[PDB]
Amino acid sequence: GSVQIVYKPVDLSKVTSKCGSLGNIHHKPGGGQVEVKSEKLDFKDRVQSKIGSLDNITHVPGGGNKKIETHKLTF
Amino acid sequence: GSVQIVYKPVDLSKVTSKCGSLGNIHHKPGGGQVEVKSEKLDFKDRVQSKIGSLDNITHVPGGGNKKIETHKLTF
Amino acid sequence: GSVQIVYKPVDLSKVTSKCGSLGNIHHKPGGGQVEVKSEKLDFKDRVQSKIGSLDNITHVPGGGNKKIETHKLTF
Amino acid sequence: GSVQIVYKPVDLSKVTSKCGSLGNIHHKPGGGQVEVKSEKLDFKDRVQSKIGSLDNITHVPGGGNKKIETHKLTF
Amino acid sequence: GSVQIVYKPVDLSKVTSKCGSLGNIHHKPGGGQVEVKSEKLDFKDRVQSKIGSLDNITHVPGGGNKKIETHKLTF
Amino acid sequence: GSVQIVYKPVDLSKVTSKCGSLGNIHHKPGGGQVEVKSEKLDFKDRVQSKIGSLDNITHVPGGGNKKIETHKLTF
Amino acid sequence: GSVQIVYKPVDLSKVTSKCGSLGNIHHKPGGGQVEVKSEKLDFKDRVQSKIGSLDNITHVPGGGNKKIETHKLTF
Amino acid sequence: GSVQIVYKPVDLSKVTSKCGSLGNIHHKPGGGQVEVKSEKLDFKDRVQSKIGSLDNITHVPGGGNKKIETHKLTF
Amino acid sequence: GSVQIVYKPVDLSKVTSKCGSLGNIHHKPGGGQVEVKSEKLDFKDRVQSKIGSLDNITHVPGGGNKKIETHKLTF
Amino acid sequence: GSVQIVYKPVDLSKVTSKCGSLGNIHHKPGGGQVEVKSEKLDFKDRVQSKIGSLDNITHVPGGGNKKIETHKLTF
Amino acid sequence: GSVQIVYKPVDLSKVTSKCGSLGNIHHKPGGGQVEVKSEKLDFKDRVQSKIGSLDNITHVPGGGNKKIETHKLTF
Amino acid sequence: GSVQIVYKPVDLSKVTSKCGSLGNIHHKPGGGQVEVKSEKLDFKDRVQSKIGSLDNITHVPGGGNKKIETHKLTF
Repeated sequence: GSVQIVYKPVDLSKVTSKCGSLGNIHHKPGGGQVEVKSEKLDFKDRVQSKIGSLDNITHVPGGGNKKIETHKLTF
Repeated sequence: GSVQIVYKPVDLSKVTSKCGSLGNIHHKPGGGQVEVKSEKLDFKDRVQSKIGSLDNITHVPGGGNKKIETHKLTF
Repeated sequence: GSVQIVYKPVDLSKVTSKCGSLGNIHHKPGGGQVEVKSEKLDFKDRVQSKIGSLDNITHVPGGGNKKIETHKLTF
Repeated sequence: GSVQIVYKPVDLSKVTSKCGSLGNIHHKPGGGQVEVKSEKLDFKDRVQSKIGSLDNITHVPGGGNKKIETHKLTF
Repeated sequence: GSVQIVYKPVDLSKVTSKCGSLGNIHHKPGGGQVEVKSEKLDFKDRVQSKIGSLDNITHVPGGGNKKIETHKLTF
Repeated sequence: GSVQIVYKPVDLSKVTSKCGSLGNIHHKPGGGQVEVKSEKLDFKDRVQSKIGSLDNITHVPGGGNKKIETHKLTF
Repeated sequence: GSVQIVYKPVDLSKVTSKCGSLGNIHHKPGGGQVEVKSEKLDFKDRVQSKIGSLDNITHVPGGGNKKIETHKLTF
Repeated sequence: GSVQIVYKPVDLSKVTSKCGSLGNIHHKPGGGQVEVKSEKLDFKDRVQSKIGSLDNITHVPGGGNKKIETHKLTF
Repeated sequence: GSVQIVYKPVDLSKVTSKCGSLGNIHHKPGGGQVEVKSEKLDFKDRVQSKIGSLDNITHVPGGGNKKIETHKLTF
Repeated sequence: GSVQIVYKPVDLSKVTSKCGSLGNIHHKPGGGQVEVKSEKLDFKDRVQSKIGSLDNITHVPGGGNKKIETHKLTF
Repeated sequence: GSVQIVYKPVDLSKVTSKCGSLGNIHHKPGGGQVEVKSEKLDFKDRVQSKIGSLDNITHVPGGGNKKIETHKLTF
Repeated sequence: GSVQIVYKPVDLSKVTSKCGSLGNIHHKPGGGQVEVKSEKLDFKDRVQSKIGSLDNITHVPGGGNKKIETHKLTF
């Protein structure tokens, strides 16, 4: 028989932020030492890997708002 | 027989933040030391891995609001 | 029989941010030492890998808002 | 009248060490964080000072034997 | 009247060391962070000072034996 | 009256070392971060000062034996 | 609803002085001595300050009458 | 509704002085001595300051007869 | 909505002074000594300062009558 | 009859002082006030006079030894 | 009859001082005030006079030793 | 009869001073005020006079030693 599919997501949305001031932010890691030694590693699909990282991150987005959507239809 | 599917999510929404001031934030890890040694690792699908990480993070978004949605239809 | 598919996402959305001032941000790593030694690595598909990283990152986007969408229809 | 002083230490002495191997010694300081805050330093005689030092020492003498002697005569 | 002094120390002494091997010695400082804050420094006699040092030392003498002697006569 | 001084130290003394091999010695400082802040310095007599040093030393003498003597006679 | 404010202060007043003579006034300060010692001054807001002053004042107004008035209305 | 503000201060006032003579006024400071010692001064906002003054002053107004009035209305 | 504001200060005021004579005023400072000593003078906003002044002043205004008024309306 | 007078005083004397060091002296008079009121000052023979003085004296002689003698003969 | 006078005073005398150092001496008068009032002065023989002085003296003689003598014979 | 007078004073005397160093002497009068008021000043013989002085004196003689003598004979 006849198959009728209607997919219509409707969105009216606002992700909003107001900040009078961002500042006077201090992040103070002292340099550093790292060592990695390896024989066999076997990564086969979508593998995300961090080994021996010594990461310092400072992230001050004035907004930093995120909107994420996934729309999927399968037949 | 005939199949009729209607998918219509309707969204009217606001994610909001108001701040007079963000500031005077201090973060103080001592530098650092890391060692990793490996023989055999076997990651086969979507594996997310951190080994021996020494990560310092400072994250001060003025907003930082998140809106996340998933819409999925399957036949 | 006849198959009719209608896919029509409708979106009116705003990711917005107002900041009066971004400033006086200090991030203070002093260099460093890194060593990596390897024999066999076997990365086969979509593998993302970081080994022995010593990353200092400073990121101050005036906005930094993100809107991400994925739309998929499969038959 | 007569004063006679005779002084005579006689020393036969041996300070000895034997070691088969001085090795596989690891000194791996994990970093550190130090802060000092002051009004005045006002150092007027024979002051020895360290302020905010973060000093690492590794000392592996193959012998490291010490012999110390003092002879003093006063009249 | 007569004063006679005889001062005659006699020394036979040996400071000795035997080592089969000095090695495989690692000194690997993980960095570090130091801060010092002051108004005045006012150093007026024989002051020895270190301010804010971050000093690494590796000292592996094959012998490193020490002999110290002092002889003093005062009249 | 007569003053007679006779001063005769006699020394046969040996500071001696054997090492079969010096080697495979690693000195690997992971950097570092130092800050010093002041208004005035006022150093007036015999002052020894180090400010903000970041000093790495490696010292591997094949002998490194020391013998020190002082002889003083005062009238 | 309707709001009516009527503010009507009425002032009929006299500040009066009669003097047969203002005079034969002697101010003869006998000199003086003042000493002040300090490390730092750190003035951050609205200070009215006098430090170590030795100030002589003679003030002889013939009338010197003072009238001070304030009228304030807020809505 | 209708807002009506009427502000009508009425002032008839006299500050009056009668003096038969202003005079024969002597101000004769016997000198003086002042000393001030400091290291740093850090004035950041609206400071009115006098340091180490030896200020003499004579003020003989014939009237000297001040009237001060504000009138403020705010909406 | 409908507003009215009416402001009508009516002032008939007089500062009056009668003096038979202004005179025979002597200001005779016997000198003086001032010393002021400092390292740094950081003045950052609206600062009024006097340092080490030896200031003599004389005033003999014939009237010196003062009338000060301020009229302020804000909406 | 015949008169014989012999006047022969003999003086052998020493006025001595030994000082290692003279110093660190402050004389800081706090000002002062004097008034003296008189009619007639008839001074007729050998008068030494001070009237209404305000005198300050500082006297630090390295020796300051005084020897005074008087020898008088009358017939 | 015959008059014989012998007047023969004999002096061998020493006024002595030894000083290692004179110094660091301070005199700081705080001004002062003096008034003197008289009708008549009538000084008739050998008068020494001071009237109304305000005198400051600093006197630091490296010796300042004094030897004073009078030798008088009258007939 | 015959008059024989012999006046023969014999003097061998020394005023001595030894100083290793003269220095660092400070004299700083803060002014002062003097007034003197008189009608008639009749001074008739050997008068020494000071009226209304305001004198500052600094005297640092390297020796400043004084030897004073008076020798008088009358018949």
